[PDB]
Amino acid sequence: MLEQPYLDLAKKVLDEGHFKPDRTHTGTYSIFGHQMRFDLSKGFPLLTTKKVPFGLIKSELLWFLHGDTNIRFLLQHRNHIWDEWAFEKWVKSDEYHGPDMTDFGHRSQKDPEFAAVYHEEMAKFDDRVLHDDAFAAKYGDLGLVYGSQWRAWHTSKGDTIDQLGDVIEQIKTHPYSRKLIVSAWNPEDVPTMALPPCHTLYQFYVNDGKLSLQLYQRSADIFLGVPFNIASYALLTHLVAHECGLEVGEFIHTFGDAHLYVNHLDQIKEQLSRTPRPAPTLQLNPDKHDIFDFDMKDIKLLNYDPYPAIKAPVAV
Amino acid sequence: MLEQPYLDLAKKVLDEGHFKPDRTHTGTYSIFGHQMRFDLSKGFPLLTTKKVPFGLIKSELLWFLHGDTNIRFLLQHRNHIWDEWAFEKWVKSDEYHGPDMTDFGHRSQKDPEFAAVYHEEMAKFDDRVLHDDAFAAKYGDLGLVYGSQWRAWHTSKGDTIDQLGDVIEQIKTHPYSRKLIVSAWNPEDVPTMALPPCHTLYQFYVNDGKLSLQLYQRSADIFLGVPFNIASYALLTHLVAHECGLEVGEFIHTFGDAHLYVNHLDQIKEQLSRTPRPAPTLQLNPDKHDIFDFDMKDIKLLNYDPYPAIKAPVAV
Repeated sequence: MLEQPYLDLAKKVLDEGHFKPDRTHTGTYSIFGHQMRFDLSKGFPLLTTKKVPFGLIKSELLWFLHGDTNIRFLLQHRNHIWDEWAFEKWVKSDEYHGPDMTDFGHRSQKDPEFAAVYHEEMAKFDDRVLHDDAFAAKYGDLGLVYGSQWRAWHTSKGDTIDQLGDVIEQIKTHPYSRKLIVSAWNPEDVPTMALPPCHTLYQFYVNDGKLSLQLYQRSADIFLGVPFNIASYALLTHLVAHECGLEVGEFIHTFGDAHLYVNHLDQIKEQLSRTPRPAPTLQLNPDKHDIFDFDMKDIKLLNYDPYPAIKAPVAV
Repeated sequence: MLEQPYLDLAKKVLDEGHFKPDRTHTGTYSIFGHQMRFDLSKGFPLLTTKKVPFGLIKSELLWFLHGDTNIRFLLQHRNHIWDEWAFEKWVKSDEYHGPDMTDFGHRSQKDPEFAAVYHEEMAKFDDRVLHDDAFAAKYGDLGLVYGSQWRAWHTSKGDTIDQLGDVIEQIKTHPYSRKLIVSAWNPEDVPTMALPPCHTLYQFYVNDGKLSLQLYQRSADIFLGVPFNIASYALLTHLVAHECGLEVGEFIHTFGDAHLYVNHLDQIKEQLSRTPRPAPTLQLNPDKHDIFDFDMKDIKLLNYDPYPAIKAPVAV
């Protein structure tokens, strides 16, 4: 089955993982250096042994493809994955006067009535960005995040580079280039970013009228993140192949520090009892090829029939 | 045996390689996405089934560690690996008046008396850089090459970043960082560089008082380059571990487009008939730890006993 490499990664970390100190409290078992590939001709690698919400990844990747960096687009899609990063910077403003918060989430793990009030403040935040323009502009924009990295790399000479746009054109004119890379890792920016890119850089490859892509990930949460991570870069592949009137091939996922938090052990043991079901199939609007001008309904997932979702504390 | 992964890579490319068009004339058999690791506690991975000149890699890596980008240091060490890159730019000067050359090497493959005269011009070049200061300065400096990438990344704000210096300090203060990366791939610079870095970026990892490093290589010549590539990043590991008073672990070598030119088939078939010998051992000056102020004699290779070198046309 298509998703086995994931199940194999989970097993592997559970046996060969060494205990490691995490910037959290919740320890991890980790490994370093690992590679797993997914023959995309055999189906779309969306975990079947666990329910993973495509809509969220579908919207986030369009957020990326649009060169977008503002939370409004995601909130305008019920995607709250990036809410904490932007919110954070907001509760660190003079405009902010309400109840204090010091590194929440973690501080919401030992959940008191506080977390609920925090829920009202996120509510109050999101809505602000959602209906007021100027607000959305100062706290809604995250800036140096994947959307700007991929398509708005900032030069020293003041301009802005469209890595992804250039490489897609490159694939089209010189499909046999070993220089088809787009990095999200900017040295000048990495030292002061709350979250330096987990997905450091990727490479395309045209084998036989077939596109393939390898992703190099510096850190990874086996349980929580990888399931999303796989679908995201397998989808990118599909979109680039689409625009490039090219067939699809293989998706290689390379890792630096792949880890599984201790507080996810029972959760991953269980998801491992399940046997995989046949994997879903993707569809992209045939009458549309500009993956940048792409919209939500142009991407359709078929036959996704997964086992229930596993509830686990979000990495701590 | 320690070097088997290499022999396995060679076999693999020879069976699973697909024919591909190369920016040359000499076609290649390639593969995409591959990982091989070398337990450095088991010996230094310098190919034994083929004689590979350590001195050259030893000097080149110090050239890198010194933040150096001038050919003089290498010529001052009989290292002529970077000679064509700098020479090239020289025969494209108004100061240059001698015999014409249009993409030599290749143009020297169909070798006429010309190649010999070309030999006299390289001679004439090298010596210029070797004894005259101002010359060395305009054509001897290559600029955007590994030495400046690793330790002199140029910001938009006009300054310069020492990636390697910062990460070594980082390893020392926070050895469990998943952010221990040094990239050599600068988007702003990649589109006009004759040779964008083949070694795109690397990551360190402290497991158990043990340093490990993974290298992500976008393109690779199985026969010619990888043998050098392995020793270089296995040595870096040893040097960083050294300064960091840390033990050594594993060296992972990840590849994007690993290929073997057609004109190396008989050469690699043959090197494959040989069985590996016990691998050599490294030694670094104990009474010295500043891997940046390191000198040639501070690195000693022991018990290197290889089979003869295999003569093969340099990638075309």
